[PDB]
Amino acid sequence: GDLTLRDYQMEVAKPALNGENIIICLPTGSGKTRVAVYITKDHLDKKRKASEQGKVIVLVNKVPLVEQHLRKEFNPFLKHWYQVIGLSGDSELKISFPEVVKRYDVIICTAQILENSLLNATEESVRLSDFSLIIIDQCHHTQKEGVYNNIMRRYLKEKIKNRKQAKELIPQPQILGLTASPGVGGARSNSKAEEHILKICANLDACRIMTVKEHASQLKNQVKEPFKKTVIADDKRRDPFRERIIEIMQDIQKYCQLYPKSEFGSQPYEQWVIREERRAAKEEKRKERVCAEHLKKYNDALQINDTIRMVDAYNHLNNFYKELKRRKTAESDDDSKQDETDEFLMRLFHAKKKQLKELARKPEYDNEKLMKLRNTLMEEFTKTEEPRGIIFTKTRQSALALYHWIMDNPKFEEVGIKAHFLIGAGHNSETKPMTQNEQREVIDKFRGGSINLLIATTVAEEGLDIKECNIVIRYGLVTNEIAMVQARGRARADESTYALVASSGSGAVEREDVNIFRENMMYKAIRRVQEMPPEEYLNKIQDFQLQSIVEKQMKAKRDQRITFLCKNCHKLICSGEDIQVIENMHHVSVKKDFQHLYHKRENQTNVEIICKDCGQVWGNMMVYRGLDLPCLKIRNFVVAFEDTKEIFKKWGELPIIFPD
RNA sequence: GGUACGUACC
RNA sequence: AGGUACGUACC
Ligand SMILES: Nc1ncnc2c1ncn2[C@@H]1O[C@H](COP(=O)(O)OP(=O)(O)O)[C@@H](O)[C@H]1O
Ligand SMILES: [Mg+2]
Ligand SMILES: [Zn+2]
Repeated sequence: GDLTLRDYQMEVAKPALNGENIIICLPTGSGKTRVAVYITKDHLDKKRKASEQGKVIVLVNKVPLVEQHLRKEFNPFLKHWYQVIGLSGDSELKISFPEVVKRYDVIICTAQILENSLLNATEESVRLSDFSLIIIDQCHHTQKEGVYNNIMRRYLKEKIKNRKQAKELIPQPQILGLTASPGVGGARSNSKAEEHILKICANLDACRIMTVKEHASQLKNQVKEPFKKTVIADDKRRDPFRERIIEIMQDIQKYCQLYPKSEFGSQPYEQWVIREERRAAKEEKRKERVCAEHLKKYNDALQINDTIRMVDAYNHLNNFYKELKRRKTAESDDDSKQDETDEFLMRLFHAKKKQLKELARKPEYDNEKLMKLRNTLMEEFTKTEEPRGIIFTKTRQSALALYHWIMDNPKFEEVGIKAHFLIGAGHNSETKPMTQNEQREVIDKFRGGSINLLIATTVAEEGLDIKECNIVIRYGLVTNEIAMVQARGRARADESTYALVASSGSGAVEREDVNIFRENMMYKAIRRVQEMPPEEYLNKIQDFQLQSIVEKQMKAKRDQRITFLCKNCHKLICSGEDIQVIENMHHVSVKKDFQHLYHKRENQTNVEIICKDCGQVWGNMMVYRGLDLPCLKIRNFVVAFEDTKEIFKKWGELPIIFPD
């Protein structure tokens, strides 16, 4: 096309075109990135005409956004005129970042790529003075100890150094924040809402926060807000699955004599039962910790029964005991593991297994939210010829299980729905992740039409370019005000709707209302900081900027501060001398006859390392320099000090540095 | 692995 | 403040 702005876009851009630092607040679908390109071209064109050094960096918080901002926005309008490049940690150039800065005029990258070069840690580096404009996308993250705020804390530091050089001149970049909502910072009052707006203004060094006002009617025509529903389920159904699981948990509690001060299937129970597992492992109480381990899995089944279907609660238990069968049973290619407690808990499950399995095949006692979800999907997918939608849910397991729920039900396939899950790429969950490539292909199929309905976690709410939806359902999920408006922003087709499906017992309905309340406070707070006089604004911004510098000085001073027993059976296994590190992350035992203390089972290599005497997971085997080496996960051991017994979730939590 | 942010519950 | 869990992300 040709690079022009709409009247509402020009109204918010104007201060940035005159060199002033600003935050631009534009809704989803408004074209915030197109404003960034117009400002980028305008900024550079002026620097050429004035015979000056022009250089722009566009910082993003996700890797796909580097590629996305190149194709859709920056390359089409700047590639023929200026040197443009996209860069991230995933892309492996054979060029140092300092050289990339020297050769290119527009740099789009993830923020940590800039921070890594500013910090150095390991070798003529980059400074913020090298850039004349810094654009921060999703600038509401310019907060607390996030990369955006560390970059901007360096900016504010050099700003104070520049005042000293006047008295005895290092140049400062222009700064442009881009967001839909700066948010409210979890405030429950208007004062704390306004404070949070001023903090974000202070962190980005904004002369003014900027919203569409004059051309507000035009903006309302461009983006249409969806219709709001709240579909509540009172849960007056009988729940024999809950009742029978509770009887099993009560049976297990009597055996070990561990009694809670909390309801079954609740979050305090989960905290209690995990705490009780940790204590029992430290105190060499195998009976107590094994029962607590099983009790947690039954507590998972209850809360699974609350959110998804009872077959998934059953399969959660059934797979756990299938995994126990594999580890505890003696196989070939080996060198009794079953206690009284192990046999007690196993027999208990097999006794109730018949009833639970067949009770789960009766859909009349299945979750009420599932039928509220069904009825919402059915009426909305028949409404339009070529529909599309997203179901937001909390857990990864619920995303997969809802996908199976839709697949094991041909009436959804009959009505035109073709579902697929969409989850995160991290490896800190008990459910397996989708890779960054698998995420990219599902969203490409979603826009193509091959996939019709995403069942997503918070992966789907911010940043990524997802096709306009006719429906977005928040299935029990209520997070913050920013995520709310972002979810509601995905619903921007003709006749689009936004629906909270939830139970009245969960309290998610009430938390949605507080986020609605907070969203209203945010617009009132933005209005007040804009109407604030310059003398009042500048004083308050300097206070926050000054105390933000002190905040990191405190956290800097905060951060400036044996044998291994098996957690289940307490057998002596390693000394502290035996452990060594590979790639400065994976810890490995190097005892000469370590092989005799563990067995191998399949589920850098998919082979578990389990205790010989009790079948407790210790970690996995790995190949490194052509040597089969045992990797020990710290979670599975009671570390014994000789001066006290403790358990750690990470190797970094130990006060011990290990060799190469 | 390391770190950050969000939510709920202590 | 810190802790537990879920979730997401970046290097
Ligand atoms: N001034 C403009 N003229 C023509 N097209 C525009 C203009 N501004 C934005 N667009 C188009 O609208 C789309 C903006 O959508 P999106 O990127 O979802 O906005 P946001 O990132 O603000 O949610 C882009 O694909 C762009 O081509
Ligand atoms: Mg955009
Ligand atoms: Zn053991």
